[PDB]
Amino acid sequence: SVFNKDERIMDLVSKHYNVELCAANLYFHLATVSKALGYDNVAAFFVKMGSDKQSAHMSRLVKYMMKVDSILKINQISVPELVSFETIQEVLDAALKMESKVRESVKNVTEISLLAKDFETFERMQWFVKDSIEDLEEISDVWTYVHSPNVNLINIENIVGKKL
Amino acid sequence: SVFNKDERIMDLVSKHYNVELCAANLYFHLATVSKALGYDNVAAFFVKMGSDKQSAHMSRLVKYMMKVDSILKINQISVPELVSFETIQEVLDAALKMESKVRESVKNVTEISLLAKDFETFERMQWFVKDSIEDLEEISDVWTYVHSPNVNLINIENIVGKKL
Amino acid sequence: SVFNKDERIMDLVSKHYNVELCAANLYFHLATVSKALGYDNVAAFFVKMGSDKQSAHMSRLVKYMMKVDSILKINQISVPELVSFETIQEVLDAALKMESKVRESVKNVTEISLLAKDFETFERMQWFVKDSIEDLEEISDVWTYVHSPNVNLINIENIVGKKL
Amino acid sequence: SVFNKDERIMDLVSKHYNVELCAANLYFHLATVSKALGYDNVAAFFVKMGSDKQSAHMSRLVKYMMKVDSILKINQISVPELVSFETIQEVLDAALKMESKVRESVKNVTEISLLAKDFETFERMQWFVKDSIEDLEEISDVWTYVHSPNVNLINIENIVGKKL
Amino acid sequence: SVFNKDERIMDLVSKHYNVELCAANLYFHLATVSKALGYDNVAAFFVKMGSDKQSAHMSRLVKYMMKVDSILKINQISVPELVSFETIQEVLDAALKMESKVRESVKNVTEISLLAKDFETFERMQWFVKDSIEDLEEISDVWTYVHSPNVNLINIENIVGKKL
Amino acid sequence: SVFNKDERIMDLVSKHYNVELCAANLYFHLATVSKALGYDNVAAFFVKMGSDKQSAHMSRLVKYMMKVDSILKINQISVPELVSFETIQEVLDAALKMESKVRESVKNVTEISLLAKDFETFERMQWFVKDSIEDLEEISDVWTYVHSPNVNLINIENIVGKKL
Amino acid sequence: SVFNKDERIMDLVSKHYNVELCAANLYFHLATVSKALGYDNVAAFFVKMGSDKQSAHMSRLVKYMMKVDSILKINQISVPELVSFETIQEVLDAALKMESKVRESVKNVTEISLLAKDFETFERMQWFVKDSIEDLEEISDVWTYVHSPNVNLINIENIVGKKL
Ligand SMILES: [Fe+3]
Ligand SMILES: [Fe+3]
Ligand SMILES: [Fe+3]
Ligand SMILES: [Fe+3]
Ligand SMILES: [Fe+3]
Ligand SMILES: [Fe+3]
Ligand SMILES: [Fe+3]
Ligand SMILES: [Fe+3]
Ligand SMILES: [Fe+3]
Ligand SMILES: [Fe+3]
Ligand SMILES: [Fe+3]
Ligand SMILES: [Fe+3]
Ligand SMILES: [Fe+3]
Ligand SMILES: [Fe+3]
Ligand SMILES: [Fe+3]
Ligand SMILES: [Fe+3]
Ligand SMILES: [Fe+3]
Ligand SMILES: [Fe+3]
Ligand SMILES: [Fe+3]
Ligand SMILES: [Fe+3]
Ligand SMILES: [Fe+3]
Ligand SMILES: [Fe+3]
Ligand SMILES: [Fe+3]
Ligand SMILES: [Fe+3]
Ligand SMILES: [Fe+3]
Ligand SMILES: [Fe+3]
Ligand SMILES: [Fe+3]
Ligand SMILES: [Fe+3]
Ligand SMILES: [Fe+3]
Ligand SMILES: [Fe+3]
Ligand SMILES: [Fe+3]
Ligand SMILES: [Fe+3]
Ligand SMILES: [Fe+3]
Ligand SMILES: [Fe+3]
Ligand SMILES: [Fe+3]
Ligand SMILES: [Fe+3]
Repeated sequence: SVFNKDERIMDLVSKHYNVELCAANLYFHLATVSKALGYDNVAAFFVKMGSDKQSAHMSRLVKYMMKVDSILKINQISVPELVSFETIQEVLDAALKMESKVRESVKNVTEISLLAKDFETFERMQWFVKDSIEDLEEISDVWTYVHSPNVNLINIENIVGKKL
Repeated sequence: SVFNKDERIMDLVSKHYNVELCAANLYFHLATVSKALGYDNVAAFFVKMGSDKQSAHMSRLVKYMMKVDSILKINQISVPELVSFETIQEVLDAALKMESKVRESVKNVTEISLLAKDFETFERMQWFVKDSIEDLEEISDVWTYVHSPNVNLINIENIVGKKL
Repeated sequence: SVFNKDERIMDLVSKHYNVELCAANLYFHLATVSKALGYDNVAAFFVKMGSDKQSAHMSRLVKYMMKVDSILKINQISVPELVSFETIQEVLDAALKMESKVRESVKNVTEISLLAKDFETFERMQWFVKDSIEDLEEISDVWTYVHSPNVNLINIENIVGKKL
Repeated sequence: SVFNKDERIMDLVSKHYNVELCAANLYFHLATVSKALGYDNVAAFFVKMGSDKQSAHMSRLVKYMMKVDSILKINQISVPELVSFETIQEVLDAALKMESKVRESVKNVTEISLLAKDFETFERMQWFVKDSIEDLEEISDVWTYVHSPNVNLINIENIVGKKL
Repeated sequence: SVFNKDERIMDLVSKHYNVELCAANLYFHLATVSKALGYDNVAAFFVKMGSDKQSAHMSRLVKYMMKVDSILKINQISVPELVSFETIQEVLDAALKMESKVRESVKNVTEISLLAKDFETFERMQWFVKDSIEDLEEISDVWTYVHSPNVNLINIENIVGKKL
Repeated sequence: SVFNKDERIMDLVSKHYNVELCAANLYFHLATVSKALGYDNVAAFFVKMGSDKQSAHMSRLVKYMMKVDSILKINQISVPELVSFETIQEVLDAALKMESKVRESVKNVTEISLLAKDFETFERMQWFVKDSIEDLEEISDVWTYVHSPNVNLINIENIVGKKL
Repeated sequence: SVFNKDERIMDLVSKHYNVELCAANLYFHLATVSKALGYDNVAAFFVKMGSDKQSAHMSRLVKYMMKVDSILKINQISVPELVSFETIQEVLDAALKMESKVRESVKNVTEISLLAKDFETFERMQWFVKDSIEDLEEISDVWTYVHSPNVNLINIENIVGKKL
């Protein structure tokens, strides 16, 4: 291809796609867990988060790879490691860990692409640098609500409903 | 200048500008503290209060000084004395003390300008006499919410969100 | 906090807020000086510049700090050192020196955040890199008008009026 | 309360509320007297005056007291002393005496709040200073109509109808 | 008058006006008490209730009396007996007692007017028979909220705010 | 009259009407002088200032006197002392002196009425306290343009045209 | 000036301005007298007449003088000779005499300008020839109303209200 992208950097872009999809996959799982625990609005929140990963993150990554004629590889990175959840607090713990890993993945691809003088990839990653902050803040806020002392299921449902 | 304003009264107007800016500066600080404590809506409330001090209070004061060809002096009065905050209750304590000082500043400039027969300054201060009541009520209401017995973070966030 | 920002970098962001506020404070002061020297449109220009620092620069900085749960500290950096002004030329000299320092501050935070691999702060500073050019150009253009040979007060007022 | 109002001044504000209510009570009474004497439009005029006391005067007073956390006390001041009326002239005599007392009450609260340096109450009373003129003029004008020489019931009804 | 209403029934209509005004007077008092206790929305609720008594109840009664050329007499019945309130529960106790007395007054005038074959007054009272149920339900609902076990000030304020 | 105004204060109101009319009369004179000196836009500026005195200042004064049943007396105060003008600078000197006198007259009525406890007149003068600043600023601005070093007729005409 | 108007004719134009202003001054005085005598609508009629002299008559005269570079001089002709009025009939007597004099002054300027072959001034006076008839008719009609046998204050007020 005339774009002659380095396969190391493109593999990192592909890996970050798998990390965003791993998050999406986890969030759709956590939506069903949250609902079964009685948290309809927390469940809808996770559906929104997973849908956003598809429509805003994964879509930008696959579109960028096509712009530079590079190949997206899906693999086992995309499948989240599932533990058992007994409380809505444990659900949010897992979501916070996942989104924090998305953010670290963004930072890694951003740093390495700049190191490698791949300014096209560095430029495409800037949207993700900014938006990873937003996504981590959203999950962090809901983690705060469910971990706050002396809150009840209705309190959690009510305030999370205001993020939909 | 043909307006021949007395420098004593104009210095008091300038000082009150610094007091409104001190409040703005404190509120933007308290916004970041509130957010770090987990209170996104209380943080937004403080951003609103500080922005209002800029757009409604400081703007009217500097416009008035220009109408009468007098000089605005910014100085150390504008920099708030920062203590450490560990709870959202301590944050609101500091906000209540600050706005109460704004209100006392308004009263001082109002009283002294009338004493000095500066009816132009007395007239300009009437907006501030009225609005200082509103601003103190707003901060007082949020102080009441966070100090009420047996409330939780979600309760506070929910009711403060209704003031945005 | 889950964002785990480098306090030394976030302190630089907080210091840059104080530099933008120091510019705003100087411009509101220079508005009243300009007006008292007979320059109503130059005064309105400085009101616009200070108001823009509030609504576009300081707002973005405090919003960013809240996104990453970091603390904004206002201090004496925000208070401009005021010299006396006898001419509108000296007024614009002071404004040009101030905005040049704003631009150097932006560059410093941008450079240090990049070197520290704080890509989130580097990304947020890009808006300031671009806008600092604009603000410096605006003040430099007025500096050029008031320092050109053989211009009169009406000349200056008329052309500055076109910038409003 | 953080507003720390002077109870003796706020009691005067509460008494002025009772005076406005005493006027409203008298006007609703005088509406029924006017109607029974054959004066449908004069009766409608008194309904308008009493309704205005409720919606514009009493509403502003209780809103102000709530702004400063002060207590409204209704007492026997609010109950007008009723004499018998045989003519529409006597009806308007009573209304003129009443509204004149409303205006004296406004003046008293305004004067005492200023002397006490309660600028917040002085500011709130300014609307009443202006509007008491209007209300007294309206009643005095109808007084003039019904007391003019050689006028008949139809004359009075027709011209008062134009005030509705 | 050609309407020849019996003075006994008209005195009862006049007395019921005083009872609705007594309720209005109490509710405006209770608005200031509620606000001073920290309940801004409960205070607004009482302002709404008192304003409704003026605009919907008292207005219909004075209009009816004028239709039948009868005289409205305001007296001491209109002045509520004020006790001291220390809690928002005691405030709602007093409101519930007052509205319950309004409803009993409606029933008395309705029953006696029918007994007396005053079908005009019986017909006019039908609006009040229906609406007294609504007003007692509204106050009863807020009484229920403030007396419910384990509620806090924010809970009360939040749910009462939904009735405004 | 039921208004029972102090004729000494009302005579001051009437005198201030004559001072505003004196200013209007001077400005219509100076419009014709400015025009004859070659300054079409300065002439239009004076027509605007004189018309403003009529429609905004004199109108409010005569309307206030009628509200309180008091008598407006026009006398020699209203006739400006005319001197010869050879330059547009002399024209603006006269206008600046005149509007300074208007502002001083406003302050005199305001201060004396307040001292006399004529709160109705003090209230009516507040609009004049505020607007006298605006009118003096307007005339002062044109004075500044015509007195600035090294300006020509076209410069003056162009910038004054922007005020129309 | 290139227009080279004759000073005696332009002095007569300026004198006619003073006559229209004398009428305006008288009418604003008579408005306050009319109001104090109990005639709200007659007072509003005089405000209308005086305002029309300002906006329609005086404005055209000063605009014409500026067109031909001539100078407007206000002098004691503009100050009406006031006598005491005890009745609304005496008020209208004075107004009718004043407007008759305006009409005679129009005729005088029109006549001498034609004699002098000042066709520019003759042309400008044609608007005044026509409109003086209208203004005299208006005042004459109100004179007729207040001087008609057996009319009362309400009669006068009602029909004059139709002219507003
Ligand atoms: Fe549900
Ligand atoms: Fe996202
Ligand atoms: Fe998102
Ligand atoms: Fe948060
Ligand atoms: Fe809840
Ligand atoms: Fe709760
Ligand atoms: Fe949030
Ligand atoms: Fe405010
Ligand atoms: Fe506010
Ligand atoms: Fe409150
Ligand atoms: Fe809640
Ligand atoms: Fe900018
Ligand atoms: Fe800019
Ligand atoms: Fe030159
Ligand atoms: Fe120019
Ligand atoms: Fe009113
Ligand atoms: Fe009114
Ligand atoms: Fe007759
Ligand atoms: Fe009639
Ligand atoms: Fe509230
Ligand atoms: Fe109701
Ligand atoms: Fe209702
Ligand atoms: Fe219920
Ligand atoms: Fe609980
Ligand atoms: Fe609870
Ligand atoms: Fe709640
Ligand atoms: Fe010209
Ligand atoms: Fe003006
Ligand atoms: Fe103006
Ligand atoms: Fe100026
Ligand atoms: Fe020019
Ligand atoms: Fe130009
Ligand atoms: Fe006319
Ligand atoms: Fe006319
Ligand atoms: Fe009539
Ligand atoms: Fe008649």
